[PDB]
Amino acid sequence: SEITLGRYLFERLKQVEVQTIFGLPGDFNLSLLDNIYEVPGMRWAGNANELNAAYAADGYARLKGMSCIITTFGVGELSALNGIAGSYAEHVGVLHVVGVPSVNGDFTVFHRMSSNISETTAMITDINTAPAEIDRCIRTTYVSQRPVYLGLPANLVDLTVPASLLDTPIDLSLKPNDPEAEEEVIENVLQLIKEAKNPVILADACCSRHDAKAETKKLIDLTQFPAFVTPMGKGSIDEKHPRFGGVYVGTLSSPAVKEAVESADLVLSVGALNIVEFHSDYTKIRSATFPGVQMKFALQKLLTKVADAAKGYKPVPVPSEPEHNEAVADSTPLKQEWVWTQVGEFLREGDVVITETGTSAFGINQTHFPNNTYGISQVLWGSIGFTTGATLGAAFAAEEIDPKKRVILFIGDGSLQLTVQEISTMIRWGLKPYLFVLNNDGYTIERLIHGETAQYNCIQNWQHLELLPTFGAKDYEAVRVSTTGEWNKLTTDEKFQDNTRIRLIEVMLPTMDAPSNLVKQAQLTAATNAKN
Amino acid sequence: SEITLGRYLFERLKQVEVQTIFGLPGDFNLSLLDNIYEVPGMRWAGNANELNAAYAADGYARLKGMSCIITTFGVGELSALNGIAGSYAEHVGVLHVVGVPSVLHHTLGNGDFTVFHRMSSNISETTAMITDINTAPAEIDRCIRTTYVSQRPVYLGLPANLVDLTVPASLLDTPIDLSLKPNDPEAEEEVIENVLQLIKEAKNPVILADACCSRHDAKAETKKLIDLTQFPAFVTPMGKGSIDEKHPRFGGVYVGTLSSPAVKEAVESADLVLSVGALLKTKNIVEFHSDYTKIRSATFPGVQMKFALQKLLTKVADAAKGYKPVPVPSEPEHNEAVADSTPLKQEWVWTQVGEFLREGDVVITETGTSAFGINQTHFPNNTYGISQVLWGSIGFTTGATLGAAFAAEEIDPKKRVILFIGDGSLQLTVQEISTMIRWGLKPYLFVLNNDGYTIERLIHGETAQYNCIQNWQHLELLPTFGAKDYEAVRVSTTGEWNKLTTDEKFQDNTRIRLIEVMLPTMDAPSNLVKQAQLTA
Ligand SMILES: Cc1ncc(C[n+]2csc(CCOP(=O)(O)OP(=O)(O)O)c2C)c(N)n1
Ligand SMILES: Cc1ncc(C[n+]2csc(CCOP(=O)(O)OP(=O)(O)O)c2C)c(N)n1
Ligand SMILES: [Mg+2]
Ligand SMILES: [Mg+2]
Repeated sequence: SEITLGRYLFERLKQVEVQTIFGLPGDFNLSLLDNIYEVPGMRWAGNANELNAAYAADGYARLKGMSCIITTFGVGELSALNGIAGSYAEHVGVLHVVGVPSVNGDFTVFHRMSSNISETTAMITDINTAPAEIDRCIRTTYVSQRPVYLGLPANLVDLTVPASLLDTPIDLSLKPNDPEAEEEVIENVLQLIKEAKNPVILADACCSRHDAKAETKKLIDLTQFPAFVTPMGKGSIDEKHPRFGGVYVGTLSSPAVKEAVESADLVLSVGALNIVEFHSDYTKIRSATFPGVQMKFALQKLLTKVADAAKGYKPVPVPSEPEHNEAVADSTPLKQEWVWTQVGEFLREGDVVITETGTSAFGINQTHFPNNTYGISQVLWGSIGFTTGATLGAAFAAEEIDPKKRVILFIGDGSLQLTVQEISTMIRWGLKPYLFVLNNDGYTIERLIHGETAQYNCIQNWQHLELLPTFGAKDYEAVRVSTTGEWNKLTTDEKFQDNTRIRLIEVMLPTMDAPSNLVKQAQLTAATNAKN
Repeated sequence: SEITLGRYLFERLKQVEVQTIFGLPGDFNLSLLDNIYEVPGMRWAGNANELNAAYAADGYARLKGMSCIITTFGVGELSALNGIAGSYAEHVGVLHVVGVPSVLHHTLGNGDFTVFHRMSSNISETTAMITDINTAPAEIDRCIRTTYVSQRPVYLGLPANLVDLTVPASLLDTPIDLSLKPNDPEAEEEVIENVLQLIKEAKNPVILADACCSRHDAKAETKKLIDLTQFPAFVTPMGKGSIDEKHPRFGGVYVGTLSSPAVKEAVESADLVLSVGALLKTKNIVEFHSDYTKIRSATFPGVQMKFALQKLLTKVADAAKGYKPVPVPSEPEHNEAVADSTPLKQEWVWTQVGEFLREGDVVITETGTSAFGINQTHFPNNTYGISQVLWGSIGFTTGATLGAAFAAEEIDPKKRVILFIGDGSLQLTVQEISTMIRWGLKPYLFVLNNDGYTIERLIHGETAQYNCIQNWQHLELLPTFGAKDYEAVRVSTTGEWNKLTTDEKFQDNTRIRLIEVMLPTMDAPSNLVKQAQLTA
């Protein structure tokens, strides 16, 4: 019993819970894409461009575990590179499959360019090794949580392989740690906890996706050591935990936090990216690296002895934050510093919260999350326009995990323009995210760094409210809000709290308005001779 | 008396007739960017994304000789790269300047801060990473010359800590040398002698004007060769506009096996092909390239077409002395009149466009049905075609239109920029309409609404999902992007098309316009349709 190599790839992806395939059709992938619709429960998103398709891929993978984007030779694959690169930077497992031609010259140039931002690459040439090659690409995507480049010649896709190949699972397991090296780490780490009187735990972004979110809460529960998140790790620790201290942003952490960490005699850095760092692939203790000793197992073994070594530690108190705003008049103009606190009131368990590079990125580090809130903020790579695509991907994946689950984007009016057309494919699929667009008449974060009045921080002014209908939506909500009362009236409306249709909320804000600790930040950077 | 290195760059670009700077700000190009407003007659376009900026740089450079796009380290430059690659493939001169960090974010987490430089190196004529103030001016000059003269993208990395260090303003008083080194005499003479020999012995010579005809400054030469020989003269789809189509010896477009039967036969029956501005039946092909000439398998590298043609022209008439001119093919240039209710079909429309165009028009056509349809449209003289046939990146024309319009504005405001784009292609880059609106640019945007990717439907999966698109309201694009002064209309019929395109108000570029051209989903130019049906 015989299937196409095409069908084999999608059946493989299906087995790793990848239901939606991103990308755009072209000459060298059309035959491959047919196979999607021979595997039940699979779909082609039909993206509005390849850059957006890769951002969506990224989004999808963050929620689902990995993703797949298919493009065409040259024109397709090159359009996606900034997306791929961001996935590489932030450790998101995205399989990039390029349909290529049959098997200035140099048909390999694009393959070499993607090698730079890929964990591994394959150019399938051989119908007989192709199944193992696909399998190795998927494993590597999943386990390494980095993009993988798979070139698939258009003449091999509809060549057939034994269906019973699908009956051996792909091995998604980590290879264990060298016990001796691992025992060394544990030994040392345990010594450091025995000495220290005031350790903190720092959760970085890797908690969620590498499943050490569960190990991280147990370390907290067993130590009662205070626990903070980086902007990227925000959501990794449920924020209603007594020992949650808040978001460590370094120089920009609210004062309590800033010193709270800095005052610590031992830092246990988890998912990181007298200090101990647990990374997915290795760990480091003070200066000494320890390659191969993986956080999953390392941390597992640590939990079994952590109580013992922390016997004596007296739980240090932790930063509270002004959970709620004050009442003010209904006519009060919206300000960023009011909005990110108020956004707390609106979030629920199970929400996916996505914040664009800009004010939104800083803003959300001031918002209280309920438990089981999945944060997405691309603080390392920092490519504006990311979040539009990422919203689509996340909304697909959240659809397949749990329909209840709400997708909430905060995007600047600037950032929206780069990737605006991907709203289209949200609509075509009847996805129902909350698109909060921060209209501050341009690039306010840059206005905050250089050229308050420079023309390159000005943007063409769009009619946000008409985006949805223009892109062909027949069942939607678009609304503008400028005041406290307008915000409250919309967001405490129970109708509105139900992810019942795609919504665009245009949030009218001053041009120079910003979260207070971005504000001060540049009050500090513009008065200083510290420079680049 | 000193200027910043940043100012130096924009002053050098002004000297080479680059007035409009493409890109997006960020991170490490901000204080470079300020310098633009310090040079009179310069502007920052303010593109809606880096991909579209690159395509725009491409469009601009095609009209103005060369262009400049500025992006930011990592996020900016990787976004542009598909545009950069098309410019490299189609031999368009874009200088890509990337504001880079001083010599920890938008980083791949790895160590390699040169990684993006290396990726761009594969699609650049040359690169410079600038680190030394002392050679900074000369490096910039070399980058500019290289872009202009090789007509291919150049990568120029500009650390932030150098852009506001000063250099002597007097450096600008030495022009950048943009002339070609004269040919090798020995080589050029062997070329000439040979071409002349072939031309003597040819019974059915033909001239083929490919893509590099206009762009490498050879349109006049090519026309003088037609004039002095009277050989039949055909264009490639890429070359179209290279030869003014009112010339009696103009026989049409050679689209190989998708030609008209007369054109196919007229070209393939030739015993000598004089090909001009190729970027690469019978053996006797002479290729005149920018950089080299090729006669059969024989290559003469560094024998440039500009000068080599100029020499050929001084003897060619003697060689062609005993030529007897063959009558050339022509497409009927007019549709037979029909009822005003006749719904629009591609075959009718590509001929009709013919009745609309006028001298000085820039015609831009997107990959898909338009690129193929445009090949049956008769052009007026001095019509500049843009059709990215080799690289074939859909969406391109949305940026390229912006870029062309800027360049057109700067050359002659009366000049019309006319885009045929598919509904499909428009989605990839729709937003750059915003940038046109911003600058009060006034292209015609013909959007062919055939309800998806028709060229794909024709080749594979007629009704497949991946050939379907979300249906947009094309008439609301303009007001949604903030247009205050514009026109937007839908045409479904011949009468409707005639009504709009013969209208006094329509025929001057007094504002930006969107024409939604409603076409059946499986409708295409007959060449293409006699292909799907034939090679099912
Ligand atoms: C692809 C890309 N281009 C440019 C930048 C540089 N950049 C960083 S923030 C920003 C402006 C964001 O504007 P907006 O989204 O309107 O946010 P605001 O600060 O106004 O809320 C830009 C242009 C980037 N990070 N990525
Ligand atoms: C960047 C890029 N993506 C995808 C492709 C593959 N491709 C070529 S033509 C086409 C569809 C064109 O459809 P449309 O613009 O609506 O033109 P039509 O044929 O319908 O006139 C696609 C997807 C490509 N060449 N470049
Ligand atoms: Mg903004
Ligand atoms: Mg179409």
